[PDB]
Amino acid sequence: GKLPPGPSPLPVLGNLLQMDRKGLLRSFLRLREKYGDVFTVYLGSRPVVVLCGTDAIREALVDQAEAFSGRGKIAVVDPIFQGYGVIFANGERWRALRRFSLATMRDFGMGKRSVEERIQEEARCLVEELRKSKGALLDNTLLFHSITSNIICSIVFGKRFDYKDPVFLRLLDLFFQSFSLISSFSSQVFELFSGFLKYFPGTHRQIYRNLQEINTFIGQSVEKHRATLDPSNPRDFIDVYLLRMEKDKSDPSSEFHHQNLILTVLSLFFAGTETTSTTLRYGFLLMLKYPHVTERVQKEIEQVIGSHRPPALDDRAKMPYTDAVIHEIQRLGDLIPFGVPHTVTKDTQFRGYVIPKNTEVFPVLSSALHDPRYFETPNTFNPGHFLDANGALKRNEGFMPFSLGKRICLGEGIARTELFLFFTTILQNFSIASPVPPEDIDLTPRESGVGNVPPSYQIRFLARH
Ligand code: HEM
Ligand SMILES: OC[C@H]1O[C@H](O[C@H]2[C@H](O)[C@@H](O)[C@H](OCCCCCC3CCCCC3)O[C@@H]2CO)[C@H](O)[C@@H](O)[C@@H]1O
Ligand SMILES: OC[C@H]1O[C@@](CO)(O[C@H]2O[C@H](CO)[C@@H](O)[C@H](O)[C@H]2O)[C@@H](O)[C@@H]1O
Ligand SMILES: *C(=O)Cc1ccc(C(C)(C)C)cc1
Repeated sequence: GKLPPGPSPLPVLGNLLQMDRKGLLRSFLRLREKYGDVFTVYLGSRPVVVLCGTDAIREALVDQAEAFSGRGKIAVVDPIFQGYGVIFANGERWRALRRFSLATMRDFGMGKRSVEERIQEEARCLVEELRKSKGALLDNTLLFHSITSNIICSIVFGKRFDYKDPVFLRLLDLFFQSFSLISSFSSQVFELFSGFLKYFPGTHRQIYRNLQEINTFIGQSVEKHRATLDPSNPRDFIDVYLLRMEKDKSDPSSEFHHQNLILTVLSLFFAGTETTSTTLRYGFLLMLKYPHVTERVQKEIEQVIGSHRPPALDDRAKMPYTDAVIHEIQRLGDLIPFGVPHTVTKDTQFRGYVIPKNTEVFPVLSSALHDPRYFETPNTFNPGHFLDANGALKRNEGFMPFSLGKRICLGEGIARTELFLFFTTILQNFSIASPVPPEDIDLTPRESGVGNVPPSYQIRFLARH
């Protein structure tokens, strides 16, 4: 019962504790080189198994899906962490989230328009909004944040907001705008001894100002909903949930309920949506750099959709190249380098070694996204990574931006639809330009850490007509 090959732990300080993305990337390439695709690294009295590349990951997530279906444990004591962390600490709860979203999506087509439809509409308002700029230089960051969020809003709150609407413009900041944290060793030391640091450790100071403001909007939205709830005609996710806890009314569990709800929506709302908004953004940075490929995309749109018909989810199958560009964008955007960690639910043999129950495993997705065994030019934008001999779309075995297995992204589908419609629509209507020349656009992600996010950039949308 030996774990896989690995380096030597350093006691309670950290052999490699505190390294930065670049330093670790260097360390990671070495470890993988020293031990292979499956190695063990030791941290704070615990071993985490690291899976590298297409094969190792697939052997784990897919060939032994259940064994690896455990989600990384989260152990801390706080107020905020306790109440919420618990709600989703269990693996069963995660399943419950899926089980509800799929069934609800199936049985309750809520509001005279399907998902693909609400996205075709949002794109339509985007094209309407993009003209209101009249060819100026703006930052897609907020726009792309708006459109992708509106979708989650529609499906959950039963409506979409207008890009200028304050209730929306402000909610967008609550979730997506970054807050700088200012501290100094001096101040930190003072806080620790007399700081009541146990009370506002790290980021709590900031979150609570958003958390309270958010818990408010939801809380009051749930309320406006519950009062107009036609039990024969639900309108959105919230109604369909209200109808469920109408039995549990006359109990104080409602406070527990409402809280259950808030995170689910935020977790659903921000992590998926933010990732999608970033993917789009990154997508257009690429589009600027490689104008050649941007043209083909446009030319193809023209041969299948034309200049007037709004693009639909059915064109994706008749547009192999544009679909290939979107795969590449996801492969290179690579927003989740290490990927959410797993925990193996039982004593699991793996390539001969033995990973004990609850041994946290890291499926490094980036190592697959860039896996040389599966991509001709692993670090170069190349739509050919996904096109067969006859210019048709072949699947690449190493393409897993949404991870794999039982634990795959609950929004993988809804996301890819957003990506294709938003992309083809924008490009069917507008032409893109930037101050920077393509050959000087740097794609290198600003990498504060824990995720790839592209550098800021201006962009110009020109209506072809
Ligand atoms: C757009 C690009 C997106 C990417 C690259 C992405 C990626 C991922 C990854 C890597 C995971 C976890 C993988 C694992 O547990 O092994 C995940 C899980 C999840 N994602 Fe996303 N996601 C995206 C969009 C979205 C969207 C739009 C939503 C909307 C709700 C969403 C909601 C979720 C949820 C609910 C899970 C839970 C996984 C589980 O059930 O255990 N994601 N996603
Ligand atoms: O058995 C095959 C059937 O299922 C597919 O439709 C699924 C699709 O998988 C898909 O359209 C959807 O699954 C999505 C489940 C998770 C919800 C996605 C997001 C919705 C918004 C909030 C966040 C989650 O549910 C549909 C109905 O269950 C096929 O596309 C259908 O044509 C077919 O009837
Ligand atoms: O995330 C995997 C998921 O996407 C789908 C979409 O059909 O995979 C297929 O479709 C893609 C988009 O065009 C291609 O990569 C390819 O045609 C195919 O693998 C799902 O079937 C799958 O579960
Ligand atoms: C974008 O998808 C970032 C992201 C990935 C995964 C998650 C979960 C798995 C829900 C914590 C959040 C945000």
